[PDB]
Amino acid sequence: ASSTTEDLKVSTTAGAAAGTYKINVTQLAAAQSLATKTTFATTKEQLGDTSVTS
Amino acid sequence: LTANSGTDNTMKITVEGDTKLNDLLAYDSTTNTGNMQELVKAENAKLNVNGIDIERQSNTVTDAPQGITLTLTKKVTDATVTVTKDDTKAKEAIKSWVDAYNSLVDT
Amino acid sequence: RTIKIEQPGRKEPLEIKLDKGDTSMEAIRDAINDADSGIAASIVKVKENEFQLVLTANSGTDNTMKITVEGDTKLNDLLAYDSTTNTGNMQELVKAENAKLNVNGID
Amino acid sequence: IGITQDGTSGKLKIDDDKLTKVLKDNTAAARELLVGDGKETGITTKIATEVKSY
Repeated sequence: ASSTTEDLKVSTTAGAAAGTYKINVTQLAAAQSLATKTTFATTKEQLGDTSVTS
Repeated sequence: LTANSGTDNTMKITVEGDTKLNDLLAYDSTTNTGNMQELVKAENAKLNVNGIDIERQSNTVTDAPQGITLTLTKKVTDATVTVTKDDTKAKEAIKSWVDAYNSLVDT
Repeated sequence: RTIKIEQPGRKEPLEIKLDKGDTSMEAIRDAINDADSGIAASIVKVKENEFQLVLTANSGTDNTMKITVEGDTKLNDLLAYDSTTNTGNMQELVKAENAKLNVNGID
Repeated sequence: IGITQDGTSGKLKIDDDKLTKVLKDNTAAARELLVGDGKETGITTKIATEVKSY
């Protein structure tokens, strides 16, 4: 089946039953993000040294 | 540096030994304070179902629903979804099945 | 399993004759589907690691749901519920409510 | 269901409206009719077994 609303969509797989249900979302889903402080003036220089084998 | 999303999957990255990367990668996400800047702080999904509020982090869930997948792009309000049984696919499958017999009899 | 569900709307009460060895949850859904029962199981998502049950064929004071169990080790206590009291072990999305409209200047 | 063989031959003179009205009446009869248990009972199981024998 399909939902009346267009902003959020649902996809039904086999094995599910039929029935109406009303949903509420208070806060939109948020994805955690981690940033690294790699502020170098010139990144063209080799980040790792050639001495390290790995 | 984003491997995935979710507070359940806490990511701890270190360096055993490096010329420059050793000091670069030393940081703990649990303390939320460290050398590296944060673009998006730790935030969790929030919803209200069964008359009960849930702040749990996970965005996509398919275990509890047991046969529905929800894709969200924008915030929604009290969206009502009515599920209706479809039987035309069984109809076409039966029609192909009867056609197989008709072809067999013709042969 | 002995479950008797009655409403004033339908003269014939609903009763199931689930046989031994077919007590699984999916077996219960299959039996419900085979019986063509008015009671339907709608998809209600709370969160992961939670199992839930719904039993709502209709709504309204005209169609009141009287659910009884003749005898069961566990289901007799689980199925005890009164809609009139509005307080019980049976959780709800919204309180007892029906459709509401206005036509001919009358609600 | 409404699966009817031809009067003089084996062609299934299927009644489209009858089959449609029956399947909108109930699909459970179709589920329990030919599928059966699904493990061993059923037309498909015996046909496949006999073809593997052949």
